[PDB]
Amino acid sequence: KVFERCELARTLKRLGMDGYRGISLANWMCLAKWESGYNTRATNYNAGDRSTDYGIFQINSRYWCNDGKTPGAVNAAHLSCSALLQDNIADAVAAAKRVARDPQGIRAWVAWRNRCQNRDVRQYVQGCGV
Repeated sequence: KVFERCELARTLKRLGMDGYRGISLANWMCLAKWESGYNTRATNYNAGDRSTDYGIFQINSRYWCNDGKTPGAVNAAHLSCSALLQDNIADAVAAAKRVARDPQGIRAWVAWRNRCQNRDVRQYVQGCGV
């Protein structure tokens, strides 16, 4: 599923993402936008280390979800990576919260540093009623 901007903003608020571990809703929106374009079935294979990023938040198979084919893998979120390709984002949100629970926080996603950090991110949630 490809979410419309405001539709996603309201869904994330309802799922308790606004201000989670100090991360504003606008920051999660900025992340989803650059990671997947708000698409839940987006997948990205990293030929370099043989890992794959899954779903709306592009969660990596080496540490956060299990897909069986990633070398030297672990499963901190303890989820099947398949769960992160559903139209229902409940599981992807629970995984994203686990990632943010690590010391790096939102900085765990390099994309956030390149496209969101130290920028005006209000644009991602303006007009959405959140």
